[PDB]
Amino acid sequence: MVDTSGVKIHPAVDNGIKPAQPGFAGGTLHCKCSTNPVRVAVRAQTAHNHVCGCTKCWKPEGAIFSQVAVVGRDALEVLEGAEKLEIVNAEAPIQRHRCRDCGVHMYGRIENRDHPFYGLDFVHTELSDEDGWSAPEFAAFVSSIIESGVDPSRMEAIRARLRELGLEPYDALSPPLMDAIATHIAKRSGALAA
Amino acid sequence: GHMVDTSGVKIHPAVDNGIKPAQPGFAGGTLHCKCSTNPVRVAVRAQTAHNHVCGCTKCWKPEGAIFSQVAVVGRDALEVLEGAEKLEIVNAEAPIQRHRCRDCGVHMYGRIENRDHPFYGLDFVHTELSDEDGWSAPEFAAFVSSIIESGVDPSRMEAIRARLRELGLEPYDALSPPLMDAIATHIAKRSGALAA
Ligand SMILES: [Zn+2]
Ligand SMILES: [Zn+2]
Ligand SMILES: [Zn+2]
Ligand SMILES: [Zn+2]
Repeated sequence: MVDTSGVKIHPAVDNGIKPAQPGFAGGTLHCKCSTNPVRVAVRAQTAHNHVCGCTKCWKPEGAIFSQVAVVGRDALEVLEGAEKLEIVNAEAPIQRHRCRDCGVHMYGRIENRDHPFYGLDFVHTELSDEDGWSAPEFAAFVSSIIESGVDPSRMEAIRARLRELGLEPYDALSPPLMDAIATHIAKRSGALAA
Repeated sequence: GHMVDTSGVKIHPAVDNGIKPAQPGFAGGTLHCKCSTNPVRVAVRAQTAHNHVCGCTKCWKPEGAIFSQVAVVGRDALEVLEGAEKLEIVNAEAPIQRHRCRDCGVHMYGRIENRDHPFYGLDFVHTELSDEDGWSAPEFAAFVSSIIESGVDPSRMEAIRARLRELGLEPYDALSPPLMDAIATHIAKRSGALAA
C-alpha cells in the first residue's frame, strides 16, 4: 500500500536493527572531536534503546530521529575530558551534558530524586565503536519530528517504515514505559499504595 | 476465541453496554448537569467531532468510571442556558478551563482561552450529559496510561487495553496520531520550523 523507499530514520537502523550480544558487559562512548575527545565508560548493558523523535535529544548529521538508551547511573564514568562538557539546559528535568566543541551529548542526567527516571542515565550508544548494545525496541515521540521541519504528509511513510523495521511508532514512550512513569507519579501522589 | 481475558473490565457506561452511533444530520442538543432541580443547562447547537474516551486525571468521569468520554465542538455553537451562577472554573491556569457545576461536580464544558493553543476555538463537552442520541461516537482512547494516576493498578493495564481494542477504541498514551500530528503542525508553523 504505502511507499517506504528512501525513508531515513537514523543511520543505526536504516539497514535494519543490530541485535544485542548476550553477556555484553558495556563499553566506551566517545565524542566526535579528532583530538582530546570526551570518553565515557558505560560499564553495563543498556536498556530501552529506542529511536526518539523529540526536538531535545542529539541526532547525527541529517538524521530525523535520535537513538537513545538508558543505563543505571553507577555504570557511567567520564574517563577523559570532563572539563570539555557543558549542560545544554540546566532547567531541563533531564540535563544533557554536551561536548563544548562538537556538540555531542555524552549523557543525560536526572538530578531530581523524585523524577521517574532517576537513577538512570541517558546515552547514545552509537558513540561507541563496539557492537552488542541493547537493540532499539520502539519509536518514541514520532509526531514531534514535525516540530523540526518534517512535512506532515511524510508521516504515513515514516510510520510505515518504522513498522517494517520492527519499531512500533508512539507519540510518547512505549506503553510499558508510560505505565512505569504513571505508577511512579501515582505512588508519589498517594493515588496508589506505597 | 481470544488471547487476553477482558471480562469484568468497565471503561465508561456509554461504551460498556453498546456504543450508540451518530445519526444523520444530527444538529446538536442540550447538556444538563446532575442537579435534581435547577440544573446547569448548556446548548450544543452542532454535531461534535473527535469524541474519544480519555484516561487523563483532569476530565470529568461519571461515578465508577475509569475513563471520561469527551468530544470537541466549535465554541461558536456552545451556550450556557440556565445556571451560569452554579458554575466555577476548576483550575483557571490549565490550558483547558473546565467549568463545573459547584453542586453536583459535573463539568459542563471546557474552554481554551489562549489564542495560540492548537485547539483554540474548540470547546470540550461530555455529550453523555445529553438525553438526545445521535452524537458523534467515541473514536479512540487517549491518555490510557494516565488512569494509573487515578489509582488503577498497573497490573490491570493489559486487560484494559485489550478491552478498548475490542470496542474499536485504539488505545494511545497521548492523543491519536492524526491529532498528535495536527498539534505538532500547529507548533511547527508558529515556531518557524514549518513553512507558511
Ligand atoms: Zn567533542
Ligand atoms: Zn528525543
Ligand atoms: Zn449540578
Ligand atoms: Zn481526559
